[PDB]
This record gives sequence, C-alpha cells and structure tokens, in this order.
Amino acid sequence: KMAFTLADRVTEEMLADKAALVVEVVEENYHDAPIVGIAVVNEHGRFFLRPETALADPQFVAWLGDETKKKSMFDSKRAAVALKWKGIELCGVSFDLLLAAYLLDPAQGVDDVAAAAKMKQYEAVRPDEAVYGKGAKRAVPDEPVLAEHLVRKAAAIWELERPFLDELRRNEQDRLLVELEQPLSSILAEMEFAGVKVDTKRLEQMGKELAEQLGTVEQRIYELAGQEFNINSPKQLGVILFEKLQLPVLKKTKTGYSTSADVLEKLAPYHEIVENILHYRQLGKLQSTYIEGLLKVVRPATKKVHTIFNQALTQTGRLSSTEPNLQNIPIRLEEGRKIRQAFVPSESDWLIFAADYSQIELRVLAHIAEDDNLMEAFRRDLDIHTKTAMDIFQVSEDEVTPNMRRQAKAVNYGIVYGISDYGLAQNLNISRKEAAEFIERYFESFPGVKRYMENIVQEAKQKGYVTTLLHRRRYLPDITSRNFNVRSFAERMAMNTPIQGSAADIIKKAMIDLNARLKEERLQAHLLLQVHDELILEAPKEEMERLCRLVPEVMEQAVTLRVPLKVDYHYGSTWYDAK
DNA sequence: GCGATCAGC
DNA sequence: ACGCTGATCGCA
Ligand SMILES: Nc1nc2c(ncn2[C@H]2C[C@H](O)[C@@H](COP(=O)(O)NP(=O)(O)OP(=O)(O)O)O2)c(=O)[nH]1
Ligand SMILES: [Mn+2]
Repeated sequence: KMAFTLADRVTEEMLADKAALVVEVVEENYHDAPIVGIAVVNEHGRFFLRPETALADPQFVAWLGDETKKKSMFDSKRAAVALKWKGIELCGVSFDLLLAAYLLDPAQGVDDVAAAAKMKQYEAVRPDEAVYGKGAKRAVPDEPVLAEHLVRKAAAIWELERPFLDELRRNEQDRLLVELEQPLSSILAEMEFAGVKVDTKRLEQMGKELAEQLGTVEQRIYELAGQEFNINSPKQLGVILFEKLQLPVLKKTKTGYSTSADVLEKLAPYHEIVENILHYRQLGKLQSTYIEGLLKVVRPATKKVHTIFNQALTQTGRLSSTEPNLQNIPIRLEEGRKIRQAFVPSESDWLIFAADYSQIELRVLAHIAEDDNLMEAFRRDLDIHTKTAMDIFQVSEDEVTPNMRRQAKAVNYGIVYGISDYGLAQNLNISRKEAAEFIERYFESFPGVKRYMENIVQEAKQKGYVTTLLHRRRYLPDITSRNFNVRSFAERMAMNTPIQGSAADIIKKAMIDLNARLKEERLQAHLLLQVHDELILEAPKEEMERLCRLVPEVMEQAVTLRVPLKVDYHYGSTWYDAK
C-alpha cells in the first residue's frame, strides 16, 4: 500500500546526503541485540535492506559513518549502540523524532514512531506493538510485513521533521534539540557501549556473607516475634506487629497496615523487632537488587555492565538508568556502600574520577528567584545543608554529623518545593506548630523564593506550562483543576520542574562541553555514568592531575548564573574511593 | 500487573 | 500534605 524497493544490494541512490533511516532493533535492551531490518527513504525513493548484506556492504558502512550524510531517525541512540556492537559507527544524525517529541511534550510518553506521528495528525504508520505483538506472542513478522512497517516508519520520519522543527522553533526549543539533546544522544551511546567494569568476585563474596547474615537476623526476628512467619508477607507481618504485639497503627494502605520505614522507625520505642525488620529488609535489598541483579546483567567475558540511559522519559528532563539502574547504587549506609567498591576501572593503572555539583538546584533557585539572601549565601560558598542543620538541631558547624546534614537536605528541598507543616513535623519528629513556625522563619529569610513560588504558580495558570532555563517544557493542565488535591500536586510541580529541569539542562551541556574539551586535549578519559548532578569518568592515572583542573572548570562554566556553580571532585581506585 | 517499599540524586 | 526515578516482590 506504500511503494518501496525490496533491495537485494546497495545502490548509489540509497546513499544520498539526506535520508530518513530506520535500523530496527526490536529487543527492549538493545545491547548486543539483533538488527532485524533496515529502511531508507530519501529524494530517490523508499528502500528496504536486509541487514546481513547492507551491514557488510562497504559503501553502506561508510555512508553510515560519514557525518556529512545527514540522517533523520527515531531513537538514534538505540541504532548507534546496536551498530557499535556490530563494529559499525553511525554519524550524521541531524534529526531524532523521539527527542523532538520529548521536548515538545514529555507527557505524551512517545515510545514509537506512530505515537509521535499522531501528534501531527500523521497516521500512515502502525504502532510497533501492533506489528510485533506483546509478551510471549512477541515475534518478528515475515519480510513483506516487516519491510513495509520499517518503510512506513522511515517515510513518517521523512515527512515529520519539518513540522516538528517548526513547532520546536516556536517553543524556543530548536537549539535545545540540535545543540543539546542530539549531541548528548551520541555521548550517552558511547557511555552505554563502554560499560563499567565490575569486580564480580568481590560481589559474589558479599553475596555469601549477606545470605549468612540474613539468617541471623531472621532467627532473631522469629525469636522476638515468638513464632516463625513470612517476614516479607504483609499479611503475616501486620498480624505479628499490629495484632499479636498490638503495636499502634500509625498508617494504613489501600490493602492493610503500612509497614514503611517511616512507620517502623516511630515504632522503635515500642518493640525491638521493628528495627531488626528494617535491618532485615536492608540486607535483602542489597542481596536481591544489587548482588543478584548486578551479577545477572554483567557481561561474563568482559565483567562489564551496560546500562541504558533513557533520555526521553522523565517529566523534568532528567535521565533514567535501567537494567541495571546505575543511578541508585547504595552509598548512604556503610554496609551498602561497599557495593561501590565492586565498580572498578576497565583497565590496569586507570582510576575512577567523580565530580558533582554542590547544591545545584538551590543555586539554580537563587538565580531564578533572584533572592538577595540566597544569592549572597552562595556567593559566600556557604553550605546551606550544614547551615540548616545547625539551625534545626541547635548545634555548631563542627557538631553537624553527615546524618544531620542529610536530614537538613530534605528540609531545604522540602520547604522550597511546598512541604506542609504536617510533612515537616513528621520528617523531623517535631510538633506541627514548630514546623509551621520554622517554615515561616525560612521564608522571611528568603522572601524572594516565596515570591517566586507564588509567581511561577500563577504563570503556569496563564500559560498552561512551565519552562526551564534552556526552554525545556512541561505542561500542567491540572493546575486549574477544580479538585484541591489534584491542583495542589500540579502546583508543587510548577515549583519543582523549572528548578530540577534547569539543573538537568546544565549538566547535559556540561557533558557536551567536557567531551569536546577531552578530545581537544587528546585525553583517553571518557565518561561512564551520569547521576543527575554527578559525572563519573575513568582515565589512566597519568591523566588524573590534568582532570582535577579540567573537569571542575568545565562543569562550573557550563552556564553563567547570578551565583557561581561549585563542583566537588575526588578520584580513587574504585567508585567507592572516588568520594 | 499493581502497589507498597526502598535504593538513589 | 516537597520533587524526579527503577527494581523487587507478595498478592491485602
Ligand atoms: N525535591 C528533592 N530533590 C532532591 C532531594 N534530594 C536530592 N534531590 C535532588 C535535587 C538535586 O537535583 C540533587 C541534589 O542531590 P545531592 O547531590 O545528594 N545534595 P546536594 O548536591 O544539594 O549537596 P552535597 O552534594 O554537597 O551533599 O538531587 C530531595 O530530598 N528532595
Ligand atoms: Mn551534589
């Protein structure tokens, strides 16, 4: 129903200097995944290419790598990483429909060409789920069905570039796509393909000690409970805690008693068993998610793990990391922090380098709110986390422990993002009247922040959306909702995403400037991970001293704000040691 | 599959 | 009744 050439070989007209390209990878995790077919649409027509002959054709391979041959794609990082696993480099991607739809509206959840095409009333293409199926019935169709689907997806990309670029221009997002998101897409592909070396023997050893330590706490729980039960079962746990031991019921779920960590901690004065349960869950958390889960996805031949950074998922412009999630590796507890010791450099005599912003969101907030006191505080390079901990616990700076500072961290972010006196009272275990007075004192010291949070909520009502400094956008229709609860959640989003999203923009530009700087200096250093406000690199030890002056300055100079940006940096033999 | 729960930023 | 996530697992 759409004409296309089911090609046997590669011809010259398939190698035009502009084309829409589809390199289809159906596997969810595209690392070392098969490429099932290729489609090319250009000024000379539409073509389908079997990959086993196109990826062996030297003319087609050189065309993929020629950055002067411009390609329009959807989810180009997926194709670039899958081609890297084939030994092939993809260059010249000038338009990515996935990232263009993500900037226009992150709430659409665009996951295939059809979903993005529907935004511009283009429907001459079927959803991937309709072609490949779901679950156990998911399979690659036969060639005449697969070929048309890929050709129709390429033809859609061919027709949709101009309408998407036009709306991006109106939204002041054209530079956000071409100079930020798309260059970052190539960087993340290099990071994902590089992987991170893992000391599997160190993990496997911890897994044996965790299993023997779990049983010790397990029997102490059975002894404290008086009987044996399924500690992971909410039904039996609720019966042991709130029926047999008759502990107070502080919170309910839709299904029964709540046993979250905040509940168990308030029950600590009532029985010893709740703290053993907390320690029991924490050991099981490390065992299930970070010992077993990490060893399951590690590449045995290289001892490397290859995460996937989802660039078009979060509503604020952050990244996310899946299978494995390398953005939530434990650190706050010392027994769980040891897992970062298993993340090691990929070569001998290389080291791990980690740099991170100091309170980037609060400094971003100070610049945007133009609050005199908050700006002055960061011009003094004050640690607002420590200062707030001093005011809360009524101590001096030398008396503030890292545990108190982490609590003040939630107070600083909580207050600026709309926490209530009720919520602050429950987080600090203080009276609700003390919380309201403390929030009152917090806003009289920073009246520009309170002014900004009121103005940004009102601007979201008038425009219907909020923006970040680099013009990333998030629509908030619920901010005019007739329901109080629904509207209140939307109001806190209006307070948060311009600040969290602007911090995501800044580090995204920092990664782009860093790689150009590294290439300029002809260094072997390269990025490994991004953890929201942290950059983790590996490099030969001979490059560490150059990086101590290069990486912080690049990150601090990504943008220029009314307050400076401060970057902390450490290096060591493991990720654990890089702090 | 969903939701409670928990690891991170 | 601060925000943004992903993985695990019992199933009330
Ligand atoms: N709304 C909210 N955002 C948070 C929270 N925690 C972290 N974020 C988000 C906000 C920011 O985007 C980032 C800050 O996380 P860190 O690096 O752990 N703390 P910082 O860098 O300020 O101080 P230092 O590094 O010296 O310890 O993660 C929170 O409790 N609430
Ligand atoms: Mn930080």
